Amino acid sequence: MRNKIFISHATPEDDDFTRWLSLKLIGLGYEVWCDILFLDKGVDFWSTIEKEIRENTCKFLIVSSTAGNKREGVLKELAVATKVKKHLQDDMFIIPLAIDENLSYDDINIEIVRLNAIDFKKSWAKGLQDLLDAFEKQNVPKKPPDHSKSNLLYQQIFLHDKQAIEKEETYDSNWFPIISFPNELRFHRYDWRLPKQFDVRTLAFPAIRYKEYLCTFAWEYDFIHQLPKTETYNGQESIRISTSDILSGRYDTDFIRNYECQRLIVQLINKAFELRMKDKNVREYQMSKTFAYWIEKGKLEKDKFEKIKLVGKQKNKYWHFGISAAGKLYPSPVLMVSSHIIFTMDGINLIKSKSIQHSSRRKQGKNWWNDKWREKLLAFIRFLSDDQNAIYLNVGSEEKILISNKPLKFFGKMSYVTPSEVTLEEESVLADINNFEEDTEDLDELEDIE
Amino acid sequence: MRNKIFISHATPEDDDFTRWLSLKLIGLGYEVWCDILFLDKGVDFWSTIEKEIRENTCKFLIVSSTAGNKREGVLKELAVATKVKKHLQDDMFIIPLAIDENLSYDDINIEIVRLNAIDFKKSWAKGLQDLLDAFEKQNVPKKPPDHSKSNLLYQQIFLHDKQAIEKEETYDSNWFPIISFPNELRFHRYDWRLPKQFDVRTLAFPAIRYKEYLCTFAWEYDFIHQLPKTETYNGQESIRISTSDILSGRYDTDFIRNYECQRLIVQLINKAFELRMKDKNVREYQMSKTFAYWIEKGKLEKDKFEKIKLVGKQKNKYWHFGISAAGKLYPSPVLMVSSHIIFTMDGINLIKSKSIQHSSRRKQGKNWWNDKWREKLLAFIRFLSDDQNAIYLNVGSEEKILISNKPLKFFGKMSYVTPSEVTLEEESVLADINNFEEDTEDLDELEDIE
Amino acid sequence: MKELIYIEEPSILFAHGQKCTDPRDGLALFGPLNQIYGIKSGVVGTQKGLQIFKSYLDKIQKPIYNHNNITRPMFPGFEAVFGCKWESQNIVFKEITDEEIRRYLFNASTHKRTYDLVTLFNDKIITANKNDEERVDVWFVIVPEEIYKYCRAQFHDQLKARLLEHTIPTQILRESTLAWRDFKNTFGAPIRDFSKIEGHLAWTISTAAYYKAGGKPWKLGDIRPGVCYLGLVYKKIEKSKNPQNACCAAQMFLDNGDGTVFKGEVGPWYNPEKGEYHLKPKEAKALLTQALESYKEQNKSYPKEVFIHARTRFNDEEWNAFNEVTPKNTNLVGVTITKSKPLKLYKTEGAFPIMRGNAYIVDEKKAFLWTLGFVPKLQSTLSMEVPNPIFIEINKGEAEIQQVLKDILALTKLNYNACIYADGEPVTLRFANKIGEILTASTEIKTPPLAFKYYI
Amino acid sequence: MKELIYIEEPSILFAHGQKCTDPRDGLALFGPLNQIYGIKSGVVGTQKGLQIFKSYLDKIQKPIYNHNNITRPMFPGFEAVFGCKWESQNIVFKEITDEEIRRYLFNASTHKRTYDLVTLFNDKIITANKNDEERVDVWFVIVPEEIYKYCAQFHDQLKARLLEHTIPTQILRESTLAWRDFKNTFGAPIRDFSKIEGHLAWTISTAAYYKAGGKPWKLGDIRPGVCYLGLVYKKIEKSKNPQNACCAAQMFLDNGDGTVFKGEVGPWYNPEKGEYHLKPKEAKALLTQALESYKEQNKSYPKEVFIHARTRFNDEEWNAFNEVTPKNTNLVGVTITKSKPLKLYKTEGAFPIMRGNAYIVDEKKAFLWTLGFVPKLQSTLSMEVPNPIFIEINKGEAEIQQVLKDILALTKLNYNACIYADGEPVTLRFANKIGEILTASTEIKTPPLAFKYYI
DNA sequence: AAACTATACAACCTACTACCTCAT
RNA sequence: UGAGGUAGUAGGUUGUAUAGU
DNA sequence: AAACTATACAACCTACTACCTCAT
RNA sequence: UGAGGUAGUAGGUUGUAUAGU
Repeated sequence: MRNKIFISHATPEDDDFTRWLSLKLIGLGYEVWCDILFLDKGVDFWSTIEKEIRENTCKFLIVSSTAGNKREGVLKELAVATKVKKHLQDDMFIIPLAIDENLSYDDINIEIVRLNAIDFKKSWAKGLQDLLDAFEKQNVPKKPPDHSKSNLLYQQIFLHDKQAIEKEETYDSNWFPIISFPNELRFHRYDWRLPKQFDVRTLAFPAIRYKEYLCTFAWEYDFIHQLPKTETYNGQESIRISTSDILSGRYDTDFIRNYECQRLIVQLINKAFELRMKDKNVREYQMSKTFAYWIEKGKLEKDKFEKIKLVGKQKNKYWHFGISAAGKLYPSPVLMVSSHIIFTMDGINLIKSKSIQHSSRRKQGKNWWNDKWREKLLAFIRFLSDDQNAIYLNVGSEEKILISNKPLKFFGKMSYVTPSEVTLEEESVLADINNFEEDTEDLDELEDIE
Repeated sequence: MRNKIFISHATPEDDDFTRWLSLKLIGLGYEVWCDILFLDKGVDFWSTIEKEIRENTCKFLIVSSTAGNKREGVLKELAVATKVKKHLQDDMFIIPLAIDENLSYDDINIEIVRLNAIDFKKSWAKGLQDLLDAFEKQNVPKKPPDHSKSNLLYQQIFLHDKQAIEKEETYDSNWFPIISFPNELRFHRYDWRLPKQFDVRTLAFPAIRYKEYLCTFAWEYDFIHQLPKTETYNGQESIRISTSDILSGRYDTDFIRNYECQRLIVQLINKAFELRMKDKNVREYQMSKTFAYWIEKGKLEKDKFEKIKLVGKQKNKYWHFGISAAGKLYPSPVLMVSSHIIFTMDGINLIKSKSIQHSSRRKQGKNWWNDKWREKLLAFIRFLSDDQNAIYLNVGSEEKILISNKPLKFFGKMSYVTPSEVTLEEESVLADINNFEEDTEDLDELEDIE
Repeated sequence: MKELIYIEEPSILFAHGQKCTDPRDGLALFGPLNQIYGIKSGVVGTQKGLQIFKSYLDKIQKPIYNHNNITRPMFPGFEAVFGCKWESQNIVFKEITDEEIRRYLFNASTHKRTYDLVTLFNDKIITANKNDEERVDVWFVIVPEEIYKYCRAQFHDQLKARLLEHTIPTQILRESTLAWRDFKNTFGAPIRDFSKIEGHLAWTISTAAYYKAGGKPWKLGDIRPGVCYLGLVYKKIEKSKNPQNACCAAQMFLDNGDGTVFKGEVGPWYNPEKGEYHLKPKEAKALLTQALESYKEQNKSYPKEVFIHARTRFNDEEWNAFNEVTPKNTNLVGVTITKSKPLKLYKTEGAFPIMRGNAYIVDEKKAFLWTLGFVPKLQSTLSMEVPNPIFIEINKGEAEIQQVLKDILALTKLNYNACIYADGEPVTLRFANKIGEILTASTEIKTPPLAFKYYI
Repeated sequence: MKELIYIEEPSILFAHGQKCTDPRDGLALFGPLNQIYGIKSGVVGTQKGLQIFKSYLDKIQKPIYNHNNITRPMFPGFEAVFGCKWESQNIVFKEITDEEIRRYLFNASTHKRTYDLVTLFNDKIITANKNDEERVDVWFVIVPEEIYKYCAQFHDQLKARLLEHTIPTQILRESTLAWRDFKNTFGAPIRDFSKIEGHLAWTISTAAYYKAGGKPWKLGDIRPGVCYLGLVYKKIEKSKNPQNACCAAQMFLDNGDGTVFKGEVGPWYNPEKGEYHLKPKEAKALLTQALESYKEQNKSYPKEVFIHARTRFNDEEWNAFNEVTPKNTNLVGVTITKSKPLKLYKTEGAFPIMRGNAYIVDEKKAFLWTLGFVPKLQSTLSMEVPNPIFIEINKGEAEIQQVLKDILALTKLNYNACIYADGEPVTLRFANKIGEILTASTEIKTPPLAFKYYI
C-alpha cells in the first residue's frame, strides 16, 4: 500500500511554496510527506527518508529552485528516488516543480531534464490544477475509501471556472435611428400674427416660439383650422434650413447656433412622436419628467404578438408593458426607447398611489428576466408600427418622418458558455440576497399593502 | 508504566535554561526528572539516575551545548540512554535540545547527529511549542495543567538561602539623648540695658531677644564682662519656668505658648552646641543650611583613635570626616547627628568649586559601607566627648547640659543570614546600574577634573 | 454594425506575489499580505447584544457553507482565511441601561432623542478610550429594533462625524444582521433571510473587521509609475436653509489599497443657481496642491500623469487655474462618469445578459463601458433584469480611450465594506458619498484624518 | 524598652492565580494575567536609529544572560516571558534629514529649537496616526545626541502636546541601546552595560507590555470598598504665571489601573501661602471626581478612602472633605516625607537593615524601612545606608499596622521600571510625572486619565 | 475741635515645606 | 536614587505711615 | 429740465443634475 | 442594487419697473 506524496525542497528556502502545496494537498484529501510538517525537529531524517521512500511513497516531487539546485539533501533524495523509480518501474514517478524563473533549463541537474516540468512559475493555482491533471495523481483523491469527499468536491468540481472564452454573439440594443431625415426645418416669423396668450401645447404640429420666429417642421399653410390669420402671411418671409449642415455642424450663423439647432430639432422630434403615438389611441400614465404609455385590455388578442406576451395577470392586479422614448443626435441620428411597466387593478383605471406601483414593480422584477424583457419590448415596437420596416410619423400633412423600427445590432468578439437554467434560480436567489442586505423603512408599506 | 521526562545537561552551565524548562514542564502537567530540583547534595546520584532512566523514563532530553558535548557525565548519561533506547526498540527516546547559536552542527557527537536537534537558538517559546506538540503526537500520558505544584516546588527548592530567618539582631542609631536638662529658663527683662543694634550671636553664651525679654540659660552675672551697664540690673524682674512642665506638655500660658517654649528650648540647644564645639577648636565649613565641621589632619595620633580610621587621602586629596547636629525633641529629648565628609587639597584650605566637593563625596562613597560609617560616627562622637559617657557642654559658667556619647540601640525580632563578600561587589554593580539609568550634564565637570 | 472591444479583467495582488481575479476565492486560497496579530473587540449594548455577538463570533469561528459557491465561495473559518485570532474572551463590554434610554424616549422631539443617544454612545467609548488600560482596536456598536424603529439625521453619519476628531475606528452592526434566527415578523418568515448566505455575511463582516484592524486585504495589479487617480466628490450638503453651494472632496489611490482622503472646503462660492459644481481658481489650486504634496509625501517623487474622476462636466477657467500649479512635464485628464444614460443591449439568443468588460467606443474622448454584468469566473450576474452601462467622457486632455477604460475597470474592484466581486461605479466614487456625508454632517471638523478606517 | 515590628513582604498576583515576590522571576516563570495578541511598533528617527532599533529588537529576541541570576535574573526572551509577538517586520518608519537641522541649529534661542523640533516629531506622529492605515500601538522615538549636547524637558512637552490625541509613545536615547560604539574620548563607554543587559531588556520589555494594553501584575489583598487617593503636591513653578497649587491625584481601586483626574489650577493661596489648605469647592470637586469614578468602575460605594500626601492637613479642609462623603464611610489622610533624618546602623557585619522593619513612636506617627537588604535578592536596593520615610496620620480612626502594610504593598507597583521596589510609594512616584506632564501645557481642558500616555 | 497711643496690618527673625541636579 | 545645593516662607518678631474721637 | 425707446436685472418655459425611498 | 419619485435648474424665452443720450 503506497499512497504518500513526497516533496523535496531547500531546507530554509521555498518553505512557503512547499508548506502551501503540502497543506493544500492534505486538505484536498491526499497523504503527503514533507520535511517541514511531518519531519519535525526531534526525529531522525535519513533512516525515515529511506523508509518512506522505499516503502510508502507513490509520487515524488522536487521543487527546483536556485537554492535547492545544489542543496545536498535535495539531490540525495533525488538519487534515492531514481533508485526506487528503477525499482518499481514507473517513468512518471518524479514530478518536478519549478518556482525560480531566473534559472535556465540546463542549470538544474540532468535528472530533471528527462521529465516535463509542471508550470508553477507565474501562478500557483494553474500549477495546482496541472498537478491534479497528472495521471496516478488525478482528481480522485488517494482512492478515497469512506468519506470526507463533500468538502473536496465542493472545492474542486464545483469551482471549475476561472478563465474566459472566445465566441461571437449578436446583441440588439434599445435604440432606433431615424432613416430619412426631412429636408427643411421651417421657421415662421409670425411676429404680430402670434397672440401673446396663445400656447404652443395646443397646436397639432411641432412648433417653438424662437424669439419672433415659429420653428416648425411642416409648411406655413396647414394651421388654418386654429387661426384664420395665416392667409395674410407670405411664405417668402419664412426661412428654410437644410438639415445636412446642422447635422454635420457646418451651419454657423448668428441666428441659431449649431448646438441650438440640434436642441430645437430634438425638441420637435420628441413632440412629433408623442403626438403621433397619441393619435394611435394608446393610454397614458403620468411620470416625473417623461410620460408612460400602456396598452389597455381588449385590443391585443390572445396575449400574443409575434409569439410574445405583452399583457398579463397575477394575484389581483393586471400588468401592462410600456415604453417612453426620447431622441438624441450626437453618436447617430438615433431615437432611444426606455422600457416601462405599468400596473392596474381592473384594466380601466390606474393605481391611486405610486408607492404601490413601485412595490409591485419590484415584486414583478424577479418573476421574469432578460429574454422576456427583449420579447415584450420588441413586440411593443412592432405593434406601434403599421408598416414592416419603419414607423409613419404624422409630422405634417405632406412630410413624414421614418424611424428604423428594427433595433440596432452589435456583435461581440468575446463571449461565454451557455449553462443550464439553474443559474436563473441562482439569480432570483441573488435578488433575495439583495433583499437580505439592504432595507429601509419597509414596515409601513408592507403592512398597508394588504 | 513510564511517565517521567528526563533532562540531562551541564548542571552549572544550563541550570537557568534547565530550571525554566523543568518548571514550565512541571507546570504544564508533565512530570519531569532533573538534577536541579531533585539531585540535591548528600545523596548517591548514579544508581538513582540509572534506575530512573531504565525503569520509569519514557522520553530523554539531552542539551547540546558547547559545554554539553565534552563533559564526561552527559556522555555517560547518553550512553545509558542509547542502551535503553536499543532495549525498548524505539527511536523516539532521545530528543536533543540545542541552545547555543555558536555551536555548529558538525561538531556534535555521533548519537546526536542522526536525530535533528530541536531549535532553542533564536527563541524558546516556539521551541517549547514544538516540544509540546511533538510530545502530544508521541502520545505521552499527561496530567491536567496545575501550576500550583510548580509554585510549591519553586518555593521549596529555589528559596532556601534566600528567605529571612528568626534571630535577634542589634542595631544602633544616630540619635543621642540628653540625660540632664537645665530645670528652668531665665528670661531677662533688660529693656534699656541693651543697644538696639545688638546682634545676639556675639555673646559667649546662648540668648535670644524676645519682645521685652532676653531668654537665656545663665544668670544675670554672666554678661558683666561684655556689657558694663548690666551691673545695675536686678534679678527679681527675671522670671523662671520649670522645664518639666514644658517637656511634659502641661505648660500653656498667655505669655509664651508651649510650641514657642519648645522652640526657644531647641534654639538654645542648637546654638549651645554651636558655641561649645567652637570652643573645642575644630575647624568649620560653610554648609548651605546647617553648620559643618571637620578635624584637621596632624592632630589625632597615627590618624587613629581606638583603632579606627577617620581621615585619609585617596588621590592627592585629603578627605576629612565631620558631623552636623540639630536638636529635635518631638518624640524624645534627643540630639541628632548627621554625617558629611569634607575634601581638602593640602589639608588647610578648601576646594573653590562645590561641584568638585560633590563629585569627590560621591566618588568616595561607594568604597565603604555602613560598618565603616558606624565606626566613624562612634569615633567622632567619642572624640567630641571631652567626658567618657557624655559630652560636657559649654552653655553656662554653672548650669550645663550632658548628652551621652553612646547612641540609642534597638534590636529586631527577625533577620537574615550572612553571605560572603560577593554581595558588596554586586552593590558596586548596583551603583553601576545607577550610573546606567540616569545621567544629566556630566560633560563639563568631568572635563574639568583634569 | 459595429463592435464592442473587450478589456481583460485586471487582477488583484495577494500574498507571496500571487494574483487571482476573485477576492473571495483568492483569500480562501492564499491569504492577505500583512498578517496582523489579532484584534480585541469592544461592544456597547445590552446583555442580549453580548449573547448574540458571542454566539455569532463562535459560529464564524467554524467553517460554514452556502447553498452553492457559484456566487459566494466557501468560508473556511476566520483563522483559516485570515491567519489572525479573534475569540470570545478578551472582549471589552460597556454598559447600557434601558432605564435612561426609556426615560429619554418619551420626549416629543425625536431630534433631542437622537442627540442624547449619540451623546451617550460617544461618552461611553470616549471614557473607554481615555482611562481604560486594555487596547480596543475595533468598536462594535449594536442597536436593537425598538431604537432603530421608534427613532426614525441618521445615527451612523453623525456618530462617525463626532468621533472623527479622536481618531477611533468603529463599526455599527444591526441586531437584524447577526440574529436572523429569531428576527421574525407576524407571518413567520425572517425579515433577514441570511440562512443561505451565512458565508456571505461572514465574508463581509470579517473583511470589514480586518480592514478596520489595520491590515491590507488586497492590492492592485498594475499601476504605471507616476499615475494617481482622483475621484472628485460633489456630495450636495443639505443642512436646511444655510448658504449652501457645494462641499466637493476627493479620493486618492496611487500605489496601494489605502486612500489618502482629504476634506474639501465648506463652499461659500457658486450658489446652487449656478450650481454646475465648479471650482474657484483658489480652491482648485488648493486641491491640486494638496494632491501633489501628498504624492511627494507618500512616494518621494513627483507624479507623471494625474487622473480626475467626477460626475459632472468641467470648464476652461478651472483647467487653466489647475495647469498653472502643475509642472510642465505633467499631464491632466478629466473623467466624467454617468449612470442615468439609457442604453440596454439585449441578447438575441442565450441564457444570460451581456457580460462585464464589453465596452462601446464612439469617439476618442468619450465611450461606454459595461462594468456590471456577467463574468466567466463567478458564473452568475451581479445585476438584475438587464444591466446598465456607465458613460465615460474625457472632457479635456489628450489620452487613449482604452487606457481610461482599463483604469476604470481596474478601479472598480476595491470595495472594502463589502466582499463582492465588483460594483457598478468605481470605488473612488462609491466612497465619495459616505466621505461627503460624514464630513458634512458635523460643523466642528477642521482637519480630519485621511485614513479610511474611520469612515466605512 | 522599644523594639521594631515587622511587616511581611507583600505578594503580587500572576497568571492562573499565582503569587510571587520578585516580578522578574515571576515573569520568567508564569507570565502576565490578561493576554494581548501582539503589538506593531513604530519608529521615528534617522536611518541610523532604525538600524539600531532593529539590532536591539533582534538582540532582545535571543536570550541574554547576566553574571548571576540572584540579583540580575536572566532574560528568557520576549515571547517566552510575555507570550506575545515582536519582530523586525511590519515596522513603520518616518525619516528626518540633516539639512534642516544644520540650517536651523545656528539660531540664538534654544527654546525655539526645542519648540520646532518637538513639533516636528509631533506632526510626523500625528500625520502618521491620521493618514496611514497600518495600526501602530507604540511609537518609539530615537533622538540624536548632537541636539542633546548642544540644545524645558523634551519628552515632557512632547507627551503634553501628544496628550490631546491619545497616542502612547516612549523615548529611547541613542546611547542607551547603541552603547557598544558610543564611547568618550578616553576609550571607555560612559554608558556601560557590560553586565546589565538583562536589566535593560527587562525594563524595556515591561514598559512596552504596559503600553501595549496588557496588565503585567497586580496586588491581591483588596477588601471590599477601599480606595487610596494619592494626592499630588508637586508645585508648578512657571514664574509670574500664578502657580498657587496644581494638585492632582491617583487612585488604585481593584487592579493596577491608575485613573488620574485633573485637579483644579486652584487660585486659592498664591505661593506666598503655600501651606496647601484646600477650599471647600475644589476639595469637594476632587473628592466627587474620585467617588463618581469609583461608582462608574465598581458600582458600589467606597467603605473607606485613604489619602496620601506630603504636607499636613488642617481642620477646615477635612470638614469640607467629610460632608460630601456619606455617613457610613471613613476617611484618613497620610503624610509621607523623606527630609526627616533617622539612620539606623548595624553593629556587626557589612550589610544594611532589611526591608520590612517598622518603628512606631505613637499611634499617629511611625516609621517604615522600605529600602534595604532583601533576602530574596541577596543584596540591597539602596546605596550606602538606607533612609526611611516618616509616616503620620492626621485624624481618622484606623490601625497603624494596616496603613504600614498598605504603603509597603503599594511600593511594589512600579510599571515604568522592572525593579524589586522603590523608596516612595508609586502613587507619589507617578505624582511627579503626572504633574510635570499636565502643567507643561495649560491649553488642555479634559486630559485622559490613563497611564500609558504619561510614563 | 483735640489730648495719648495703640492702631492695622506688615517687613521680616531663625528655621519648616517643596524643588533640582551631580554623579555613583 | 540619594545626598548636597538653593530660593523662600511657616508664624509671630518690631519698623513703615497713619487717624481715632 | 424732458423727448423716444432702448436698458437692468430677472422671473419663469421645456429640460438635466442631484437627494430621498422601496423592495427583490 | 436599479428603477421610479420629487425639487428644481443646465442655458435661452419674454414679463417686470426703471433711465441712456
